[PDB]
Amino acid sequence: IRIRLKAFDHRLIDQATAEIVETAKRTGAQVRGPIPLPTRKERFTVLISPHVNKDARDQYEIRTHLRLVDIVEPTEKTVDALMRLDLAAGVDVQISL
Amino acid sequence: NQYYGTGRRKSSAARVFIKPGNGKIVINQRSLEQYFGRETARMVVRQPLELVDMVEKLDLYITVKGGGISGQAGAIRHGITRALMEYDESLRSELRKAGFVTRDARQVERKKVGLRKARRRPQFSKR
Amino acid sequence: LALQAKQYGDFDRYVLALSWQTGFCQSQHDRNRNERDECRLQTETTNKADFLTVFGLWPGLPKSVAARGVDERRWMRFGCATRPIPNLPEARASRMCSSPETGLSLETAAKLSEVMPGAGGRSCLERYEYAKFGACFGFDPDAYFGTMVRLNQEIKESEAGKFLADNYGKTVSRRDFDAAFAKSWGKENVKAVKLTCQGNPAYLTEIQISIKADAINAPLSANSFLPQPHPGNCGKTFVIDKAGY
Amino acid sequence: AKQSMKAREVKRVALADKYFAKRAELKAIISDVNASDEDRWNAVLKLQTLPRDSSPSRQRNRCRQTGRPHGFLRKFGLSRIKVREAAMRGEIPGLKKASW
Amino acid sequence: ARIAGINIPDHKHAVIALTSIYGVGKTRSKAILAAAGIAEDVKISELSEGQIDTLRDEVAKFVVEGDLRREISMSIKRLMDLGCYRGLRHRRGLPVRGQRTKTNARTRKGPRKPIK
Amino acid sequence: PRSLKKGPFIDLHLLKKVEKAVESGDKKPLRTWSRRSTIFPNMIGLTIAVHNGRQHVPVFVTDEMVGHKLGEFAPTRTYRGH
RNA sequence: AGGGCUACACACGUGCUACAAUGGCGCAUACAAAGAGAAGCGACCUCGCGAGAGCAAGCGGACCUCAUAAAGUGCGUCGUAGUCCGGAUUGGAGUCUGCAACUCGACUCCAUGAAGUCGGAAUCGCUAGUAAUCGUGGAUCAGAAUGCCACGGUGAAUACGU
Ligand SMILES: [Ca+2]
Ligand SMILES: [Mg+2]
Ligand SMILES: [Mg+2]
Ligand SMILES: [Mg+2]
Ligand SMILES: [Mg+2]
Ligand SMILES: [Mg+2]
Ligand SMILES: [Mg+2]
Ligand SMILES: [Mg+2]
Ligand SMILES: [Mg+2]
Ligand SMILES: [Mg+2]
Ligand SMILES: [Mg+2]
Ligand SMILES: [Mg+2]
Ligand SMILES: [Mg+2]
Ligand SMILES: [Mg+2]
Ligand SMILES: [Mg+2]
Repeated sequence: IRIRLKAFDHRLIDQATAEIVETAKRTGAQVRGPIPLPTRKERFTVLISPHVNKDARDQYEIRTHLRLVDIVEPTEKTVDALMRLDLAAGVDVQISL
Repeated sequence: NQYYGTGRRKSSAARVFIKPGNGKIVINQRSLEQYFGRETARMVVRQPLELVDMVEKLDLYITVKGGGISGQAGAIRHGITRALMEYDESLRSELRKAGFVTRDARQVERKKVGLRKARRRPQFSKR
Repeated sequence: LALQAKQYGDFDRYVLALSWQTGFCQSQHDRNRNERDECRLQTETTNKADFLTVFGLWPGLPKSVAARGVDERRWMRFGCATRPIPNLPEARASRMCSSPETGLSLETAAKLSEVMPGAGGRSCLERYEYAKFGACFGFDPDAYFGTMVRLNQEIKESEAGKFLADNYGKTVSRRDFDAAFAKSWGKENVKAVKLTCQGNPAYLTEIQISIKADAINAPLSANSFLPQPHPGNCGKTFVIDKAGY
Repeated sequence: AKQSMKAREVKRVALADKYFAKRAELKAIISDVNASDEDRWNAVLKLQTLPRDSSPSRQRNRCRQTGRPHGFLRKFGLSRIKVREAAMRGEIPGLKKASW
Repeated sequence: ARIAGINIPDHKHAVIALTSIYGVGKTRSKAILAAAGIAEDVKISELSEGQIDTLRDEVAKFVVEGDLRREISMSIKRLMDLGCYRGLRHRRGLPVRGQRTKTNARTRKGPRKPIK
Repeated sequence: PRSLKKGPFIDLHLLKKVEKAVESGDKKPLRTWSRRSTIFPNMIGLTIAVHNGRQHVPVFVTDEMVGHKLGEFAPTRTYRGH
């Protein structure tokens, strides 16, 4: 089983990882290493004056962070627990068999 | 017992392995004279060897990914000068005096708002 | 059981699909899409009609869903996974045997594996198909898959089925398919047919027949067809592909 | 934006996604080379009949706060102005000033 | 080196030379010198009367020179006599295909007419 | 121009009211805002006064006017010179 | 609903493409970065000279798709011509988006082949991976960049001095 973790904060994500790679160890299973992935950086430019003045801008950004964790030898026990976990708000997870 | 460097210039990265031998070179499963058309490139790649006359006393092996020609060519030179002063912690001082040991750093400047390029700014004629 | 519609049931027509297995297998080669173990076999037969298989059966686009800004093209392409509604879990064609098991009685699930060759094992075309169109509506799996087979055999038996059996390996024409088909059902319900050909020269790969919604359970007849103005890309002639390459 | 102008966008959305299928299939025959000249010719007359405001190309993305027709951003559904205003409060998760 | 009742350069590669014919561009030039299986790099001066004729033949397949010039002129007369928007653009001597005139448009209008 | 496969475009309203012109022979001019519509052969012989923005202007249709679009005969700007 | 903001004796500003041989054309062949995609990015196959069309894998993506970088390089040709330079203008024939491209779209093929031979007085940018020059992406967006915002390739000149 693979779970991909994704979020806007980096401290926040490096929690959920540690949380999951604690349970996986708990409910007897081998977890194949939290491996980080390229972080997408959507960028935006906007006129900051409400009229005229083209050369006056802000440059905004959203950094998305991706993490991947595997499940080597999925115990029957684990599959329920790693499914049943209330996980920090503002974090998307995608467990997929 | 093969000696290794990484080497970077602009956007290039060059991982290199040297071994004692008669003076062969491979870049990305290819020969020097093939991979690099431009003459400059060649000069640059071998000038660390040409310095410490091991031009034909060691046999080199390389791969490069990223950058253009003068980038890769440059990145390789740095790669060698790293390995070549690791096989021999001795040579450093000589290598260094030629200014091969430093990693260039010069990158392309970003484009900025209000400008046509990094620093070129649109005309306005007082004419 | 009878095939009836629970949640959602407001559509004009089922649309039965049929893969000319030889012609289907052929494309796979031409395009170089991987050798699936279904075609890897492709052993010959005595009757040259058992190549006419069921690829699927597909309910119409139910008015309710259509009223939320959904059109046939999307409907077909996603089915129950369509948004905003119905929006059920996604039936991947790339990871087939990951979709839920259907619950199929081996009475049907043998009958099916005679007319849907790559069903079960490491193929699960059954599973995927149920997700894509069955699930949403709330059908009886043993009935639904059942109702397919019923209709498949009916067509092999008809004048239509015979024509392919006859002109196997040979080039043909729509006209002589048109006759063939009509002689069973009528010169009223020809347009309900739509063909699909591939390659050069054209060889038939797929056949689709657009059956009225009320008449799905009760056997076929001159009043069990809904003609639609799309005849398909096949053109004036086409090969009835023989097995091989 | 004038209340009226905000409104038209609702009239226009509603129709667009009610006749959505009718248009699609009624278009589908038009572009079918291999179809009845009788059919397709009918269609051309039939599409032009059902109402203009029911076309998706007829609508205009307006900030869903102030109604502005210009300087829209899809990611937020807001004008450049309201995007900035909200950005600075921290009402847009993640978003923040950038340098490189 | 007389084709379509005009003199063709005889020191030019056939490809280039044949273009002097009004109504043949470069695509046609290539075709001609293959439909009439004549090489491209061959200069016109080093040919046979025979070669020049089979060539003369190919060119007759098209509508060219005089003929063409007439066709065009009919088409434009046709428009102006119809009086369509496109017609008047041709009369008043203005960009016929939607181009701006507030500025530029000097190829139709010709060089500048000052004020006063 | 419009793809060839999609056929020639005419607004229906106007298409209809040049059956009654051609069947039930009249001899009046017709009002129309249908500058889109291309001129069909049926339209040969009938004056039809197409809108230019403020006024309708008569276009006595002919053989030569076939395929073109009405509005291609109702100029919409006034210019004498400077 | 239709038209107008796209009007054109003219004046000014900001750009693009040129005027050629450090170049045009044909064949052959190297080396990037950054970014976008959900009912969206759309391969492979078939059709078409081409814009494209049909069919339909994969991908909510370090995996699939956009999407083959170009200048460069080798071999050939043109031989200093208003030219094999330039590509404006216009006729003919198409494609696609869209209820709909007459006024007023982008693109394609065939033909056409203008001004321009390096620009008076004035006047602007830039001190290093900068200027110069070459390609790539994105936002807006049904369709409609030579603009804007980003990304790499090649890569100078000269500062005595006040
Ligand atoms: Ca075969
Ligand atoms: Mg991405
Ligand atoms: Mg500016
Ligand atoms: Mg640059
Ligand atoms: Mg108000
Ligand atoms: Mg719009
Ligand atoms: Mg041309
Ligand atoms: Mg209006
Ligand atoms: Mg304006
Ligand atoms: Mg320039
Ligand atoms: Mg040229
Ligand atoms: Mg885009
Ligand atoms: Mg082709
Ligand atoms: Mg400075
Ligand atoms: Mg550029």
